[PDB]
Amino acid sequence: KTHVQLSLPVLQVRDVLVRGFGDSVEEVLSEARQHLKDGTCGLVEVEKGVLPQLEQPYVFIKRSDAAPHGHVMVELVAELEGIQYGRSGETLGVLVPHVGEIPVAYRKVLLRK
Repeated sequence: KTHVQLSLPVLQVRDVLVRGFGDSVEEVLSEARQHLKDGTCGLVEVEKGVLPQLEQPYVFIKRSDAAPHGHVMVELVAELEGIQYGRSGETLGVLVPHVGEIPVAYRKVLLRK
């Protein structure tokens, strides 16, 4: 399937134990896609002071369209030193490894895979 319905646990930035996916744009996108498939991916909602507490490169989920079965259609965009690899809509948040942090909410997304 080109799209996959996922429910992403929303984590508080200060609870996050593994603050990024790796050390290159290509690696973080690779790793983010693998974690999304494996159900080991969390979402941090971006506000003032969140991104400096996480590790670059960042992986964003961005709205790709204006929402089947409650699932917002999203795609992945990476960012390193203020340059983004991908073009998409509004940020729903920044992806991180999920290693058992207690979420505050769930974000239903349809991921272009």
